[PDB]
This record gives sequence, structure tokens and C-alpha cells, in this order.
Amino acid sequence: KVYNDGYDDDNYDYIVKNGEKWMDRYEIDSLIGKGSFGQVVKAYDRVEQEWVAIKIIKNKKAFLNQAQIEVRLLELMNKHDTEMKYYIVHLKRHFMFRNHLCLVFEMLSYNLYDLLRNTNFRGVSLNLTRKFAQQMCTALLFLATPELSIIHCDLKPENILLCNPKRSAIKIVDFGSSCQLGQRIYQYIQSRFYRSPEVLLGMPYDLAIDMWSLGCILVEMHTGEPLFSGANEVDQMNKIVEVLGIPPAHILDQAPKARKFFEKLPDGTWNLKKEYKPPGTRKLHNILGVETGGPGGRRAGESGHTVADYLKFKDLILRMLDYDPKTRIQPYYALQHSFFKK
Ligand SMILES: O=C(O)c1nc2ccc(I)cc2c2[nH]c3c(Cl)cccc3c12
Repeated sequence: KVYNDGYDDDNYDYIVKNGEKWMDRYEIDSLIGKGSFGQVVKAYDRVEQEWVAIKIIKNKKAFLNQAQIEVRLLELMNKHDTEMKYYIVHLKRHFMFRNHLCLVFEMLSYNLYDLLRNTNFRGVSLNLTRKFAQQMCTALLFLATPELSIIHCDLKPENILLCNPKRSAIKIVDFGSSCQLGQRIYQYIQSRFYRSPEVLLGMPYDLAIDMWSLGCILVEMHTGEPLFSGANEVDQMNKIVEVLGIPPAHILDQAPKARKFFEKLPDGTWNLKKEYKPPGTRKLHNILGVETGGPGGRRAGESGHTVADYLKFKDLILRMLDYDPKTRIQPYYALQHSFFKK
């Protein structure tokens, strides 16, 4: 009947009203996004004389506390990037309003999945993919600084926003599922398509999980389609194996969940448990179209898509997709890679 004295709906969300004034400061314009956490509204900040995005968290304890974690991490980050040069969304301030935690951010545009839809799921150019890659690796370098040691834990196209729909600048959003290296708590993390092998295998994890996700994202940005589109964990592992082969024995031998996906043979080697291409036969070389005109052959006869360019990109991606989190490429070295040698 009544939710939050009439201010909320039956989904724990604030009922947005165009033109409402809050706290003698914000005039709410319109709803511009929503998700599991709540809503995002465009509002005018009359004190600072600028448009802002306000993320209005659901009035529900689990969502509140998720956002409190997010606020703490954003405050830590923003504090160490006062010039806003490391591609993390800027939290301006926060407040509690009518039993909703509200996070005030800079305005941004839509996400990189919306950009892919805008390409009719045919992909962005290799040059634009490179610009996204360079910004993302720079962000991951900042998150790896020791005072931060932040693992985002949910990198996907939907959590990377354009600043402006006609430009390449991005910001990473949604630190609600994030953690710090000193303070890992979650066993179940990462959205499935972008989930690292160490997490699938129930093994220890660190900031390298975010690099795995980035490798997956960058291929998808150029092809238009997810690299590893599993329907469930077993399918996800099998799709990874089609491209990358059986994981190293030294890893599977230490993996609590190895036998969810694999079986250990009499000779000590590992094979898949019993519909899929044989291990390692779905070549990234062919998914990218390195020698055959890029994805779908559609980049044949276009500049900015040579065999040489594609071989650089393939090499970087394979380093991001190293099964071993100890040897998987780290942000500093990703930035030095020949793919970014203009
Ligand atoms: O702050 C975010 O996690 C955030 N998440 C969103 C989820 C779905 C949609 I649709 C939009 C989201 C979103 N949009 C944002 C804008 Cl426009 C500025 C600053 C942060 C965000 C943000």
C-alpha cells in the first residue's frame, strides 16, 4: 500500500518526479538510467551551477551497504586523482535523502554495450579499440597502486561509460562489488562472460582478474560479440578451453574446482570431462580475422586494419588471457606493448 511514506515504489526505488527540488540545492530533471542498485537521474546542482548525475540507491539495507562500500572506495580513489586523469568516475559528494543514499557524480553518456548496439553489433574500429584499451590499462595501473590495491571485480562493457557520445574518452563505474587486495572476502565474483579462470576454479585471486576481463572486453569491442558467452560455469570454462586449450597442469593440480570441468588421466595429464570444438582449435587468429579482413571480413579495404596491426592486437590479448595469474600481463607492461606504439 504505502512505501516510505509514499516516496517509494514496491521495488524499493524512489519515485522520481520531474522538477522536484531537493535540499534547497538540486532540481531533478529526468531519469537517465537504472539498474539493480536503484536509479540515475540528471539534476541541476544550483550551488555549483552545473549538471550532475545522482545515483539514487534503493531504500533497502543490502543495497545501501553495497553503496557505502562503493562510496568509501570512490573517496579513496578520487583523493589520489584530483586531476581526474586515470579514467575512474568522479564522486563529487553523497548524502542521505528520504531514506535513500545518493551519490552525486559528474554527468556521463551511455556504456560501451550501448556503443556496440550503435554499431549494429559489428564492432568498433581497431583504432577506437586501441584508445579504449590504453585508457583501461591506465585505470588498472592506478587501481594497482599500493594505497589502493583495488580489484574492480565486475569489469564488462556495461560498466565502462563514454564521457561524450561522439568522443573516445571513458570512465569506469560501479565499484559496489569491488574489494582491496588486503581484504578479499568474496568467493563468487565477476560477471560470467568476463570471469577469470582462477575464479571459475575456486583458486586465490588478485588484481589480475581484472586484466582477464579486459582482454575479453577488448575482443568484444572489435568483433561486436562476447568472446566467451557461457550459459553456466561449465559452458563458460568449455568456451574458454575451445580458444585457449586445457589449462596448465600445475594450476589444475592446485584448483579446488578442477573436477567440476576436468579429469586427471593415468599419465598425470588433464582432459575435459564429457558439442565443443577440440581444445585450442577455435583460434583467436580467426575470431579476429587477422589475415582475412578482420571480423566478418568487414575490415578488408579499410585503413587502420593491416595484418601487422592485427598481429600486435592478438599478441596483447593473448597476454591478457594467460591462464597463469602470475605471468598474465600487468598494466605497466600492457601500456609499453607495441600495440600502443603509434
Ligand atoms: O554509477 C554507476 O554504477 C552507474 N551505473 C549505471 C548502471 C546503469 C545505467 I543505464 C547507468 C549507470 C550509471 N550512469 C552514470 C552516469 Cl550517467 C554518471 C555517473 C555514474 C553512472 C552510472
